[PDB]
Amino acid sequence: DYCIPNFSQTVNERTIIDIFTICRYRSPLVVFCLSHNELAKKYAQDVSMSSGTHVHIIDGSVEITVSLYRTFRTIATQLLGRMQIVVFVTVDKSVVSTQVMKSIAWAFRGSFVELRNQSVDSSTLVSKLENLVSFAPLYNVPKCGPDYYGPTVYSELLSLATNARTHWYATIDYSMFTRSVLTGFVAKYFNEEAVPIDKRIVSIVGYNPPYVWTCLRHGIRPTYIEKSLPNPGGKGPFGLILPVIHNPQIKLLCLDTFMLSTSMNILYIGAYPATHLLSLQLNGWTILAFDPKITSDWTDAMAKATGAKVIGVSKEFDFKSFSVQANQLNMFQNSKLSVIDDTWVETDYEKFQSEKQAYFEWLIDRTSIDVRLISMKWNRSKDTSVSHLLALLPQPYGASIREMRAFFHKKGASDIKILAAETEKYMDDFTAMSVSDQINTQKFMHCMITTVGDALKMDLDGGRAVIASYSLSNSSNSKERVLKFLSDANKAKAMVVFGAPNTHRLAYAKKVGLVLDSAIKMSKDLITFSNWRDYGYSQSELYDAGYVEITIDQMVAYSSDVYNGVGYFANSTYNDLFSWYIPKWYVHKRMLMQDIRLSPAALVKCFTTLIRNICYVPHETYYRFRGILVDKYLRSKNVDPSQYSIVGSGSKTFTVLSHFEVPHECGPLVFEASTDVNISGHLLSLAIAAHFVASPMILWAEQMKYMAVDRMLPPNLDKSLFFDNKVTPSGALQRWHSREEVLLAAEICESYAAMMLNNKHSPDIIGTLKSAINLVFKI
Amino acid sequence: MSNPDYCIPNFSQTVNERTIIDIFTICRYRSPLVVFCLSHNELAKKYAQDVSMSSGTHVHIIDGSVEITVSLYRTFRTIATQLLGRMQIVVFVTVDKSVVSTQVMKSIAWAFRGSFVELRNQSVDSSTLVSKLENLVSFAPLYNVPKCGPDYYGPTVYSELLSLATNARTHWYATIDYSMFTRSVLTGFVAKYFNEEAVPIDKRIVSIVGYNPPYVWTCLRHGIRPTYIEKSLPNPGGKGPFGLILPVIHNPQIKLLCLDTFMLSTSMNILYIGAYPATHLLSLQLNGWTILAFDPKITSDWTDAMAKATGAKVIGVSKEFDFKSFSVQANQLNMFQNSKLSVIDDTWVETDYEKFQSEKQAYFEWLIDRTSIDVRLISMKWNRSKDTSVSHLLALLPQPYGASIREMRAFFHKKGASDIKILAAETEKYMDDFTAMSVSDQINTQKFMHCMITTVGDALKMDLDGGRAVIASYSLSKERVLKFLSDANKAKAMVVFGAPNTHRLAYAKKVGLVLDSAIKMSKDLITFSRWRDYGYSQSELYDAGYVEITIDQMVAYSSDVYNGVGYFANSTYNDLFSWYIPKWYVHKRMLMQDIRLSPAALVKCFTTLIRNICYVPHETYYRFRGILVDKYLRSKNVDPSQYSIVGSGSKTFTVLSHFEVPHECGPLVFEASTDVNISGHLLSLAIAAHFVASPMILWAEQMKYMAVDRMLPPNLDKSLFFDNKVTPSGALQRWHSREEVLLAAEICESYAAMMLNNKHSPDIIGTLKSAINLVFKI
Repeated sequence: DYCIPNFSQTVNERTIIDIFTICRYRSPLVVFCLSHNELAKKYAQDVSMSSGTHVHIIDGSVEITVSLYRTFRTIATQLLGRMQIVVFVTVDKSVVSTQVMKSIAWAFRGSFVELRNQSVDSSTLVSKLENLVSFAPLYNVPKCGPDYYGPTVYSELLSLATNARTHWYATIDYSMFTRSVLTGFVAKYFNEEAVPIDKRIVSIVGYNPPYVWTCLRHGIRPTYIEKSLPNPGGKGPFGLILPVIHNPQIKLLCLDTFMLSTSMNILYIGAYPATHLLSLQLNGWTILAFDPKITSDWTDAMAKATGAKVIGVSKEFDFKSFSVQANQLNMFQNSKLSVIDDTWVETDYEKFQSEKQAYFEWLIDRTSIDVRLISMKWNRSKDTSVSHLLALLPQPYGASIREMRAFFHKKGASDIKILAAETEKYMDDFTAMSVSDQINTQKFMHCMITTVGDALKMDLDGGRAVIASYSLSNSSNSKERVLKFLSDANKAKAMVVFGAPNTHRLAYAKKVGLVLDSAIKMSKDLITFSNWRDYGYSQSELYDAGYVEITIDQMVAYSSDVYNGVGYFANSTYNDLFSWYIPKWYVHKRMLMQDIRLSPAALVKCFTTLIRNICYVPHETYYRFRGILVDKYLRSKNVDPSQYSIVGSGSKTFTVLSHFEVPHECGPLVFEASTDVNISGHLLSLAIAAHFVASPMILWAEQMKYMAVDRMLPPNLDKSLFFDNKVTPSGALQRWHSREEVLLAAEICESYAAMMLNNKHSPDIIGTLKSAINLVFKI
Repeated sequence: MSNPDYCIPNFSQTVNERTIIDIFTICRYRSPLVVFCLSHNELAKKYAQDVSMSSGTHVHIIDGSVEITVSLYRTFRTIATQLLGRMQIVVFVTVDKSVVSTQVMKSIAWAFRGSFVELRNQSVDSSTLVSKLENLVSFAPLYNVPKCGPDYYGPTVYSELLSLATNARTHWYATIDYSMFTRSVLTGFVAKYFNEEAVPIDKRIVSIVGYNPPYVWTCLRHGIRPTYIEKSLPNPGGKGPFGLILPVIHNPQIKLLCLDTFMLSTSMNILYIGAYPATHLLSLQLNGWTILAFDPKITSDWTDAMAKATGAKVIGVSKEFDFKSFSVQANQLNMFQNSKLSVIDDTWVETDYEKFQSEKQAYFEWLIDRTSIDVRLISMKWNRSKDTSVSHLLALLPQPYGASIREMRAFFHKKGASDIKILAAETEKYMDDFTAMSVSDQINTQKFMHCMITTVGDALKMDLDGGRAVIASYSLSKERVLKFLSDANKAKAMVVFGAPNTHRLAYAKKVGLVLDSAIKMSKDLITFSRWRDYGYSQSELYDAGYVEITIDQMVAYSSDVYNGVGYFANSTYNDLFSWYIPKWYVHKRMLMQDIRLSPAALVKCFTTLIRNICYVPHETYYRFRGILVDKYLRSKNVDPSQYSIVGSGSKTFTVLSHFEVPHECGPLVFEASTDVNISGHLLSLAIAAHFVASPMILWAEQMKYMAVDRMLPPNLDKSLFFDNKVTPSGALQRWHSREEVLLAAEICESYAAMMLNNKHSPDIIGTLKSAINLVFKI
């Protein structure tokens, strides 16, 4: 057509595919804190000159709030540029705290490195700096999380031996990150609501093994809810006696996180060193730990890292004293207790186990202590009767070890004979299985923290925390039934976190040709994932049921100061097809004040900037287009053109010359003479972003409703978290927009999307967002 | 680890034919840079923050906190990797002109395909300075100053982008505008060549092979004179000896530029009567011309100003011309004895108009037959209501940029008709025809004016002695062209050659970018939409003694004499063409690689884009290079125990014992206990040559020169060498051995296959490889 701006020739369905593809790269940021400005300048220069990385240094020559505003307003526009961004922070922790800088980093989907306590020649500091240059545009610190345990090994990218290649499972890794963030969000909910620690229990709807680890990394305990529990096939009252069949410390973590979910109080026999426990948060736990190798230092180090109360005893455990007053067990009078016995001996092992067995058969029946679970290593060459045996299981990461695990329980079999030949044949079979099938037997231990019941009918009193997705959204539950349950959950002030495929995003991705019918099919909202049937849900359906979408980014930034999960490296198209939702009562209670963790900053400009770059849209021209879209809408509503003057700038869409009104189902929009109207630009931008990734739009709209007037900043928040919004002399968050300015934006949203994407937008996506906005502003 | 789909780096899932299409598309955006010089650093920081925060533009400030050479090195090594990022980049320069001069900074800017703004020494409140600064924010990611050129005159009007009246849109004709930019650059290159060769001003004449109207303007903008060469002349169909009496049928200055640029082609000496104001002439370079200007409106300031701006020697006389005094010692025509002279007459009259014209025309009939002055051509306005006979007149022509005027133009000449009567009813019927036509066909009347500076003949037969300058493409049989080019290089002539690049075009067709409906090709014979021509390759031209140079390089090399137009968008169509200059000039003047002659604006940006897409870490990239050399040495049956692969940025491998690799430019010889670091820039230039014209041949010749340290040329600002290592002696440090270069050429095909997931072009690599082997011929 030979004109600019040009959407007609630059945006087609293949451009849209490429935008989807670019969305896998939307987390380019590293935030790197250190105390040595000349060191920062050197590695800034080295990485930008060698790899093109965009580098910023917040060094304190500008006031911290203005530096953050300038730096991250710029970065917000560049997140779809497919170039790494590194912000070095060299001001002292007194100028901007670790927790604040971490919150900002994760709100922008970045990696976070805090090394400001290091001296200039720290070998760790120099190493992490040199890693910037070596790996750019990648970096080996995860985004939005301290740790990572998937198959990607960055050192393998440097080795000729390994062909300078490594593993990359974006979808699987982002799904683990998501489980982690959802757990971290519940932990942040518990902490904000001041829930007592023994009540920090979350119900996982549908069995989902990684949550045991993520929960215990956050100091909460999981329980699984299953409709029907299959019988494992083995012996005993629950069929767990011989049922039918990359953390380096995962063998210890598998058992210990499970065992830690059964009781706030633990007898740990053979505990030294228990290094894997140092990564967990165990505030509210008490650990009585027996080992001769234990020292006073190991005790204090263990309580300092985990927050648990640790009683460290430098003795062998006394298996011959059948007293509740022996082995210091006194502390657990009138309490719950579980017992992790890790002990073993290389000689007379069969005898040692017999005496332990007799002891545990006694211990599980105490009346002054409510003993929940006891685990013991089992390796027996003879036939042996056992009482109170609930389970006899293989070790899921035991590999080819010949050892089983026995679990004692009040509700076990009263008596059973364990034939050594059957166990030996069982271990023959188990050790002969692939590593995966071995690992997937952890489902046998998790049976013991699974409840049977219909999640739709569960008791939601007392602020109960629940995490639910497929087991609620699958075809077997009607949408009508799920939405009533959710509406009732929000009514009860429960915390059911709900996730589901987003109907209109998925239909869009198929429409432009990204997703093939071979991979995923849908009929209306009924979805068939290839390699099960699911119901998609939309934002307006859920808002009517009292639920507000929140992004994974927002959840982890919100949870940043309690978060202890994993991060991620790549974004994933498949995960982006899903949306997550939290109850409106919690949003109104705690999220109407938009600090950076709760803001759409990392989505509100990067798609617009990408499209302006592609389509040759100058900065001012963009605002002229917005004026022109408002002009066309006002004419379509038969407003006399003499009543308004289109300006089309960034601060003035139009000026009102004489009073007029536009009819609208959320109360007539009213424009008074001699006023300037500045419609809400961020609504238009979020409606574009909502075509490609999960959207913070509904949460943003609720904050926009709240922000018709100045609002005092919350007292207990660091005010630097509000850097991205204007604050008044009086110290209040300054008003944003009138309801007229928001709803007018909602009214032209469809025309704006048609403009920006060359009429290849999704009318259905815009429509569901418009409905939700209209309900937000309902009169 | 078997499925590469779940491994990084990853080329198998990330690079398909559609990825290749998108790289072609991104090349249209490969000129993001603005260089803005101003003397006020807080002002620069304000607009840096504003453009960065609002549009994401990447901003640098060179403020003199760091030494200028290191600052240029840090800023432009960074920028070089980012040129395909599709985000605007702005370098603010606030040091003084004595730290980095205007001409140097302009050279660097244009080498990186940037716009250049010089506004240092303007006051902090200058309205022009503020306006241009505000334009950065308003227009980002676009900018309204052209790239690689001060001026622009095409359909794009940036102010229309801010107008609700104009729907906030404007015209965008990338190919047409980039073709005009290219004509302008080629002219500028020839003007730079004349200056470096110290050609006498009056010999600064270029032959344009094939009629090409815009070159008259571009040549006069650069103080050089055009002549066209055509195989055949269609008969003008008019009266007079040559048929030029009545032939058959966005510069605001264009009406006056049209005649005056032509007239300035005929003679280094001009008598201009009725000259005031002559504003349009201030845009020309006229050094070596002489202008005797007669007008009562002329003052002392006007003469001083015209000489300042054009460089011409200007003698302005505040009288009316004495048209009645038929003496060469009258109107100061004294100064023109034994000289060539043309006359431009703009004097009109409202009363006694025909009477005034017969007064002049009887003076020009006397002047045109002189003998102590060589009078070449005289132009005057023609508007006669009754019949006049006239002597010594070659052409009576209409004004091509005459919209609907009644007046015409008459040109006197020695070889014009001796006597001819001009009847009023003929010319009245003629002008009614002229007024009737569209303006598009009206302006094309230029062809009759341009006949007077056209010679007929076979361009391949032309006399090439004397360093003769020629611009030649389409109007220039493949074997015959290459022989003539070969002979032109042997003769040390300056024939500048351009042609479609066979293998780039074939690649663009094969991945699906350009359709068989727009451009067809059979081997190297191309059918455009209809006309046909041959594609040429870089090895074919090197064999004929010619070296590819890019348009970017030509304009940066010529920056200190350039006075042409810039551009805004790059163009896929134009990028299908390559331009070439004779090897003798390359060896004489281009073997020392300052930034203007460097591949810096293409050697990194494609590699970086691919590494971002394909998840290739910086150090992993050098490991891949080591692996590629490992695979190559084994396929040559070199025993692995003779070398040890390192694969870092500075050591590809270590030689354990002496070995040799057979090579047509070799053997390649490797001595025990030495480190080998192959040329990385050869590999990345080979990728870049898939998509745009290539500096690879010029680079290779410079690389051959750089096997040892080389002292910098003394007449050049040393800051132009910022991008390469310079010794404390003041020498350009050596780069690579011939082994390290040729090893890279040897693995180049496997490198392209790796980076592009086997969707590269073996023929592009092959023609580059063959040309490099010829550069390094033993």
